[PDB]
Amino acid sequence: MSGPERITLAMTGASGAQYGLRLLDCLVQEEREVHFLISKAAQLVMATETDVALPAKPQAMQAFLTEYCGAAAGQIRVFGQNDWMAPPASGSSAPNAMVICPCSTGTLSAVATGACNNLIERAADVALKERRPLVLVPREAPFSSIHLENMLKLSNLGAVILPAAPGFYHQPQSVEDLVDHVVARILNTLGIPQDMLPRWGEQHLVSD
Amino acid sequence: MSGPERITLAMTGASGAQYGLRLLDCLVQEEREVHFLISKAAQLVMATETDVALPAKPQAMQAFLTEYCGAAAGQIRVFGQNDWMAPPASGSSAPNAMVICPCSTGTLSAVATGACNNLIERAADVALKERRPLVLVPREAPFSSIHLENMLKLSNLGAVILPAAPGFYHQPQSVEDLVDHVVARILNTLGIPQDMLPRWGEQHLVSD
Amino acid sequence: MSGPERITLAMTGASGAQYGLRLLDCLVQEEREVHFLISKAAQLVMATETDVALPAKPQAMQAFLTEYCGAAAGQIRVFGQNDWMAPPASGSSAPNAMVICPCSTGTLSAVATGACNNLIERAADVALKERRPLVLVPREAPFSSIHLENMLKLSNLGAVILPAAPGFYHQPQSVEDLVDHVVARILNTLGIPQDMLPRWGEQHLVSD
Amino acid sequence: MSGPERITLAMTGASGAQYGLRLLDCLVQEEREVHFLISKAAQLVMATETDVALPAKPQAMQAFLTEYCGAAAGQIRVFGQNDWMAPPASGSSAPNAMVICPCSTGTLSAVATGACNNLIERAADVALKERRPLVLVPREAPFSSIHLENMLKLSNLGAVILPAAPGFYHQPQSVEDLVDHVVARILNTLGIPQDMLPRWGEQHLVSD
Amino acid sequence: MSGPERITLAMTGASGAQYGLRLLDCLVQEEREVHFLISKAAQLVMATETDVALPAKPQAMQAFLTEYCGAAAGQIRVFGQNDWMAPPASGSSAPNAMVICPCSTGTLSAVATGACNNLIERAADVALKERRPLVLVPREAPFSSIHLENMLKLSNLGAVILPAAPGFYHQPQSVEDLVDHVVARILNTLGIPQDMLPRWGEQHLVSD
Amino acid sequence: MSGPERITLAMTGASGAQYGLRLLDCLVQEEREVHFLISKAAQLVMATETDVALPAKPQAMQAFLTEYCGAAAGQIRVFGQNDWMAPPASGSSAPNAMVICPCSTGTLSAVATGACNNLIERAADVALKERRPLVLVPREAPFSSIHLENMLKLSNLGAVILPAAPGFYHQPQSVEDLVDHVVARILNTLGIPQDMLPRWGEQHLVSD
Amino acid sequence: MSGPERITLAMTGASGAQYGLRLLDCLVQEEREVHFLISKAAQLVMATETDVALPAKPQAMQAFLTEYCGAAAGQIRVFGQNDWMAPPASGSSAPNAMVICPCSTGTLSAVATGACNNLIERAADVALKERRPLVLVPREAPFSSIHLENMLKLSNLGAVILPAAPGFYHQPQSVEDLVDHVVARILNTLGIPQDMLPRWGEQHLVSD
Amino acid sequence: MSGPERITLAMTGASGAQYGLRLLDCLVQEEREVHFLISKAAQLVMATETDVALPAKPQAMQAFLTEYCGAAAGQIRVFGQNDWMAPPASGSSAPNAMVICPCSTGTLSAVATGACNNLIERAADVALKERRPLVLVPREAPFSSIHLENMLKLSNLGAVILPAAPGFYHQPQSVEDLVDHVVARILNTLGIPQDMLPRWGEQHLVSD
Ligand SMILES: Cc1cc2c(cc1C)N(C[C@H](O)[C@H](O)[C@H](O)COP(=O)(O)O)c1[nH]c(=O)[nH]c(=O)c1N2
Ligand SMILES: Cc1cc2c(cc1C)N(C[C@H](O)[C@H](O)[C@H](O)COP(=O)(O)O)c1[nH]c(=O)[nH]c(=O)c1N2
Ligand SMILES: Cc1cc2c(cc1C)N(C[C@H](O)[C@H](O)[C@H](O)COP(=O)(O)O)c1[nH]c(=O)[nH]c(=O)c1N2
Ligand SMILES: Cc1cc2c(cc1C)N(C[C@H](O)[C@H](O)[C@H](O)COP(=O)(O)O)c1[nH]c(=O)[nH]c(=O)c1N2
Ligand SMILES: Cc1cc2c(cc1C)N(C[C@H](O)[C@H](O)[C@H](O)COP(=O)(O)O)c1[nH]c(=O)[nH]c(=O)c1N2
Ligand SMILES: Cc1cc2c(cc1C)N(C[C@H](O)[C@H](O)[C@H](O)COP(=O)(O)O)c1[nH]c(=O)[nH]c(=O)c1N2
Ligand SMILES: Cc1cc2c(cc1C)N(C[C@H](O)[C@H](O)[C@H](O)COP(=O)(O)O)c1[nH]c(=O)[nH]c(=O)c1N2
Ligand SMILES: Cc1cc2c(cc1C)N(C[C@H](O)[C@H](O)[C@H](O)COP(=O)(O)O)c1[nH]c(=O)[nH]c(=O)c1N2
Ligand SMILES: CC(C)=CCOP(=O)(O)O
Ligand SMILES: CC(C)=CCOP(=O)(O)O
Ligand SMILES: CC(C)=CCOP(=O)(O)O
Ligand SMILES: CC(C)=CCOP(=O)(O)O
Ligand SMILES: CC(C)=CCOP(=O)(O)O
Ligand SMILES: CC(C)=CCOP(=O)(O)O
Ligand SMILES: CC(C)=CCOP(=O)(O)O
Ligand SMILES: CC(C)=CCOP(=O)(O)O
Ligand code: NA
Ligand code: NA
Ligand code: NA
Ligand code: NA
Ligand code: NA
Ligand code: NA
Ligand code: NA
Ligand code: NA
Repeated sequence: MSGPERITLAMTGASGAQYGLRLLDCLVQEEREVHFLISKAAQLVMATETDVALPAKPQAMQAFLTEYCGAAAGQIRVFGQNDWMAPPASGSSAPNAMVICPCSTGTLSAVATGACNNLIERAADVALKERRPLVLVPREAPFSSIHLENMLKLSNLGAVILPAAPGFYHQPQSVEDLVDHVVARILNTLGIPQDMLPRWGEQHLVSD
Repeated sequence: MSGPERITLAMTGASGAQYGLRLLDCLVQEEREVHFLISKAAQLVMATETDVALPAKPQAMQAFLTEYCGAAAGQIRVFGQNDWMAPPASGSSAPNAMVICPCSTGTLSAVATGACNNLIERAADVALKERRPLVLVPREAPFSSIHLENMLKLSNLGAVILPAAPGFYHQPQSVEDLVDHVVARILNTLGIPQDMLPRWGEQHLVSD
Repeated sequence: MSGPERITLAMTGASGAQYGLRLLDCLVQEEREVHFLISKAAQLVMATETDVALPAKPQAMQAFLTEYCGAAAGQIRVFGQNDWMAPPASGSSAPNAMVICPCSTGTLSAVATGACNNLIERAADVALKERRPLVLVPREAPFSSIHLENMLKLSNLGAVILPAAPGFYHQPQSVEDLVDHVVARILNTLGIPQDMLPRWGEQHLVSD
Repeated sequence: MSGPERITLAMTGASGAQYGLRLLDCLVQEEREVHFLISKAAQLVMATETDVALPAKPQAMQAFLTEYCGAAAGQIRVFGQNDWMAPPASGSSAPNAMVICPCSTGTLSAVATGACNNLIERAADVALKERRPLVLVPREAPFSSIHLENMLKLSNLGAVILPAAPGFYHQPQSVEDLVDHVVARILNTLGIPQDMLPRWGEQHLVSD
Repeated sequence: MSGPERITLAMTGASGAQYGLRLLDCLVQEEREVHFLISKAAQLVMATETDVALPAKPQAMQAFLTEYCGAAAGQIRVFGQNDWMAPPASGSSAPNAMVICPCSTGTLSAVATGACNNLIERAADVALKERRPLVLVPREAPFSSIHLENMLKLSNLGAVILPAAPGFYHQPQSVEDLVDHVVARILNTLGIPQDMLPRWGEQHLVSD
Repeated sequence: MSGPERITLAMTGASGAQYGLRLLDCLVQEEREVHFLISKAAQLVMATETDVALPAKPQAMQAFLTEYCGAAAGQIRVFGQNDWMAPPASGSSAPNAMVICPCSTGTLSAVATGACNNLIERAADVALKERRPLVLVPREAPFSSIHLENMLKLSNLGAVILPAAPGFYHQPQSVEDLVDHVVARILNTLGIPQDMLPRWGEQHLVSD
Repeated sequence: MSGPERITLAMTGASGAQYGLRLLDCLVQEEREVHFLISKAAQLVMATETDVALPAKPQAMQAFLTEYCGAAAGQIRVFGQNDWMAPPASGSSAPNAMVICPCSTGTLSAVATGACNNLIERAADVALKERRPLVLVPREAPFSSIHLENMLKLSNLGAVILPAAPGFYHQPQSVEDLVDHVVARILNTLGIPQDMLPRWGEQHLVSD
Repeated sequence: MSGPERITLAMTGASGAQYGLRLLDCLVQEEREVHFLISKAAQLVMATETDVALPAKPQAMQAFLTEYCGAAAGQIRVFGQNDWMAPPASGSSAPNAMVICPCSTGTLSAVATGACNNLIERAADVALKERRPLVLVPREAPFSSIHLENMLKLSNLGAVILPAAPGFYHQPQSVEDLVDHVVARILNTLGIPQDMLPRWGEQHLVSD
């Protein structure tokens, strides 16, 4: 297969819970193993913004997401916010790509400064020190200089700063079309197949 | 009235032509004078992404946008890309707020480095030196370190970097709802009334 | 009225005494209260460059400038260079805008580094810490890297660096026309009405 | 195959047109797809420095280079300098490696600052934000501090700064031998096979 | 003779066309060879601000300036904005001093960042890399932090940042006296004789 | 196979000769080709800290290490400290990964500043310019700010700074267990199989 | 006595619990007063890596460590993670030296940025502002640029960054010998007597 | 004569020995005194890349180069790599210009950091502190960020970074033509006459 076998998908408390759920669904349909992390604020966002009734505790959350996505048993692992026995907490784990989608400005700050106050932040710290893929999907507006300095520091170190800023150049007709544009960019960045966003200009052989 | 009487609205060639058109429409309905600038690439974006048939030359473009928006005669001024006789080209003009919506990464770069190769770039140079409002609405993903350094430099100088990253926390039901979220943020930043985005928590008096 | 009720006008020992005297005259005619400070070197410049016979001591200087400008009694206050009992020396004073016109490279340096060796330098230190308007009008050529670093530091902090560099785009016919161009820019920056410099392009509705 | 299937080859107006033509020829013989971009100044350089009579417009240029290189139909695509419908203009395109050979100091500057004034500059902006290979082949002497700061910024971000500085350690006998040394370095950097430059010390098992 | 035999004089689109014309006239009267460059915006400034009817195309412009200045045949060369065959485009040319008078903020930016979009910008790039004299005469007010950072970068590299800020310490009686003050500073910087500005204090042997 | 076919293993004069010898042994058992470099100080460390009687000259050293490791003929190449004919001295060599284990603070400094005083330092210079893997294993305590700045500069450029700081989270029972922890991290970083350090949490499917 | 009478010993959640326990034991045997702090993650590390059954709550933990170390009554104080009434929380306390052993990357980050989220982080903030000794013993590999920047910032301010990187130059025969090497370095840094690590070269009077 | 009477020419171990030999020959034919320094690695390069049989020790090397170049007795001085009695080692010597051609990345590093490990490095240290001409001719590809930072630091201090990157704009027909292009640039930088590279555009009086 193309791209990573395992993806750590962390959802944090920015608006845009739909991006993370749709990414999760695509990862599952591409038969990838997903190590799923979600912050307490992201649980509140998901309740506010969607009709998904996500259970609170990891074992029930795992059963629920497995059913919601049509995943195979064991395909989605869920790890709690202080579970240092989970693979993402150590660089001696098997390699994963990591995506924080959406990424709050507070989680952006923790990753940029190296805070390790929960398993999402430790997992990102591990991705950076092991030079494993790390994609952050910030959703905020305006971006202040504090946000921008934190994004710049991480981008300089090879993290991919992929804002939740959908493009309109395929004439979107629904909210779902805009969500899929951003999710397709994430999948493209990871090297994972996707058929929601065509390859720009692939059939264009010479200028008019 | 609250907020600026005059707004220089520049559209450049990032995806998201719908944001600039909807902003223009709101500015007109709030009875503001709009100095409208559009780049050659933005004209191509508008043709690709919308069904608006915008005429090419300033005088016809002015007549068209006046009709499209229901504007009063003279409310929308259109200035061409080398018209140094227009108000935005000089700091001795009457004060305007300026918005570049959407803002391409190339126009972001020109503004951050002080290039003055067309009237949009000179207008932003003037806003910064006169300390008049300047709002940039970048639409790009990922943001590279070059983008981020350019945004950081301008934000440090007081420009507002407002990415086209809509929020979902009022349960959007259409593309138009997401466009209106971003446009409402711009209007809020300018100090101009808007009724598309409620005031978060205004009725919340104490925690549960 | 528009703009500040009170302006601290400091003259320091750069060439261009005529700019400060003409600014003083305009401020008086707009019925503003002026807290007037002048350095010992600026007194020598004024004697060299003009026919104004400015008395040396504050009380006589106050009487003289009141007559020279046609000011109301008490409209121009004059404070000596170590008078820490004057309003500009403390941030607990009533708010003023401040202009140093002209600004020597030596006073530019003191303001940029926070030296507080006389009341002009302390007044600027107070403007910066209170976030009250501060406009510097440097007159020097060439500008060395030391000058430029000092100007950059202050501009980054929100001071307005307005060099004594008049524009020619209204066909000046006299020295006085060039002096008035710079003074009009200062008044525009302060938000004070002026009729010497028209609003560029105000009557220009569309490009040719 | 080893290395990228598609290469965006941009020629800009530095001396050394022979490097870009020889690279193009090698890429074609390795059966790679080439998206060919050339600046207006580079067309003047190619006329000055070589006997290649390159047609001006993209469709004729494509036919000419196809014949000149012995390429298969469709193997060389040519895109004009404002053709935003071409794959290199968008990060949603299929992935290419990109080489700017030769790279003028002016194109180096545009890439380092994020200017996007033509399709070569936008293509490089896209390579950087997508973290796709970008190789710059500057040809200039001396290198000023402005050149060097621009090269350093891009190298820090992962672009390969490969100056047109041939090596002599295989006893070159012709201009073509020196051109081939630089082209072999570019091919090595891309991961594409080449037999012009041997693998240094491959047969050396222990020190004398 | 003292000072450079050849001067590249570039005029760009800042206010102050009179400074460049008066400099040109002085250079001619000192029997210097002048390589004259003028931007399209500077042509518009010259029409706005002066009664000089400068022809548009280089050959007619050369004939006109030769007559206007009383120059010898061949003393003033005029080169168009993309003429890479002119001496200033290459560091292998015979050495010139270069002055950009006046210097727009946009040309200041291009020189500071190394953009090479026309022959004025390439000529300055060449002056810096060859360590040949480069004098910039910016005319703008206020100077923003973007302007100031660009001036500081170039001054640190040895360019002379000489703002169009005339001095008043010889009691100017006309616009022409102020223009001559700035032109005399430029000539002094180049090492070229001038008799418009006396040598300050040359007859002062001891303090009073 | 997974990971690099060839590894340049340089040992320098920090304490921890056992790490480099154990790494060499693992590389040999994974059937990798090893280009072995050792500094004069590292030879003294190996004599002090181990019972390995390493011969001084490259040909005898090669024979000895081949026997000590059970390597195939030609699998371990040894190159002397000024042998510029060896593959690591040139970027035109076949690609290797490089590890400096252990890495003295003096070799760390040389690599960070680009000193090229022996073949280890040149080899690292080549790895960085070719963007080939470079892993440094510093052993020092305390780390001063000079050490830390040198490590930071190289890590920013993509070198892996992997201190000889073993972990205890698998209950080590011997010196050899701690040495193997660090060697396993190096092998993991290179992408080479190892069975000394389990994959953390690989069997952990959900939180307790 | 030599060295500090009181040491704040904080253990945080890096691997290497044995270093902190052995340091505690040495401090007790040198009759020092120890203010003992341990994070919740460090309690989990100690359970994983050792057979020490450390009670959870401070009063029981104090009784246990007193017995485990053979300490005098009151010699070991234990303070909980939000006990702002403990001496380390205020710079008006009696002076202590402080050691964080081991130091997680997350606690390193908090100290470098000034976060004060628990008593360990506040205690370090106090040590830095009072210029009292602060020693950090990080255990991590690789060190990322985020780790390295945080270590560099603190080392520049006078904190001692002492990685858990034991030396082998006295022929260690057990895990305990390597642990004692690091603990001896810490004691040496504090100025406290130790007999585990000899004074290098103390008997060496002249070179061979 | 024009340009320096004495030139310190140092050859170091980059590829491009032919540039240094051809420069030496030109300097001799312009009747300049040459203080010739060559590193041990450069001697190996010269043997690899040329048929020049350069003797090893300074006195024989001096006799050989005198014959090879047709120099006058005493015109070429040769100084060994630790000869601190030679003029280049002290700033109290008579002034020379200095050229390092070719310049290895290792010698570039030493000069940028101030290492003074041999007479070439001390000579460059002296040139910089005395503000005497220093020209470095690096030959390397790619240039890494370490190379680029070292070149930038020195260029900022006034050293001329002149890469061995020949131009093709006079239609070179041989290796020797390309070598002569670079040597002519060096001679131009020093102010020494040369007739290998014409003065670009010297006969071009106006644009077509
Ligand atoms: C409905 C809703 C929507 C948002 C938020 C909150 C809620 C409840 N918050 C604030 C964010 O959740 C808060 O700063 C948390 O501290 C983030 O914690 P984590 O980073 O998820 O641990 C938030 N934060 C942010 O950076 N971007 C956003 O778009 C939003 N939007
Ligand atoms: C349909 C379409 C869509 C986009 C673009 C182009 C086109 C045709 N371009 C590229 C952009 O237009 C190009 O870099 C221009 O050079 C921008 O010029 P202006 O800044 O508008 O003068 C573009 N650029 C960018 O920064 N963000 C974007 O989202 C897009 N999207
Ligand atoms: C007639 C005349 C003209 C000038 C000056 C002096 C005199 C006597 N000085 C020098 C300046 O006065 C001197 O550096 C003082 O130290 C400035 O002191 P204050 O900053 O006014 O206290 C001066 N300084 C400067 O920065 N720009 C200028 O244009 C001039 N011109
Ligand atoms: C024959 C010839 C040779 C050269 C050039 C020109 C010409 C006509 N130019 C100048 C360069 O073309 C100019 O600055 C253009 O503006 C570059 O534009 P592009 O970057 O190609 O769009 C040039 N520029 C540069 O950076 N390095 C070089 O070696 C040369 N050599
Ligand atoms: C009459 C008039 C006066 C001015 C200008 C314009 C016109 C028409 N412009 C704007 C300037 O010409 C514009 O930014 C151009 O893009 C500059 O292009 P060049 O740098 O000359 O290629 C201008 N720009 C500037 O930096 N300083 C100035 O004083 C002025 N004044
Ligand atoms: C037994 C023994 C142990 C050590 C050392 C030496 C010896 C003899 N040295 C010092 C180091 O060898 C010295 O600074 C050399 O200059 C390093 O040279 P290389 O970098 O190997 O060429 C040393 N240096 C260092 O950075 N870390 C260390 O742990 C040690 N330990
Ligand atoms: C067994 C074991 C081993 C380790 C860890 C955990 C566990 C359970 N953690 C992760 C660390 O505990 C986590 O990031 C905590 O957030 C650290 O919190 P404190 O800094 O102690 O509050 C960890 N962290 C680190 O920086 N270095 C390390 O060596 C280890 N090793
Ligand atoms: C044939 C040949 C060719 C080259 C080299 C070597 C040899 C033998 N070396 C490596 C260089 O000589 C080495 O790093 C020395 O340490 C340089 O020492 P000096 O700076 O001359 O003392 C080398 N180094 C470099 O920076 N650029 C180059 O082009 C080459 N080419
Ligand atoms: C949870 C755990 C074993 C963390 C240690 O991981 P690593 O050695 O710091 O990569
Ligand atoms: C178009 C024009 C008059 C530009 C000059 O404006 P400003 O004095 O630079 O603010
Ligand atoms: C002259 C005086 C009372 C200075 C103190 O003012 P502030 O409190 O420092 O703003
Ligand atoms: C030409 C085009 C569709 C540009 C937009 O690309 P991207 O989403 O900015 O990578
Ligand atoms: C127009 C031209 C020949 C440019 C090349 O000049 P240079 O070698 O870059 O100084
Ligand atoms: C030993 C040698 C041929 C060094 C030159 O290598 P490279 O071209 O600098 O990568
Ligand atoms: C817990 C406490 C009294 C903290 C205040 O201490 P300090 O004055 O900030 O050193
Ligand atoms: C070899 C020698 C006398 C070096 C001292 O020179 P300088 O005084 O440091 O310029
Ligand atoms: Na923490
Ligand atoms: Na411009
Ligand atoms: Na003082
Ligand atoms: Na642009
Ligand atoms: Na350009
Ligand atoms: Na060296
Ligand atoms: Na806190
Ligand atoms: Na030395």
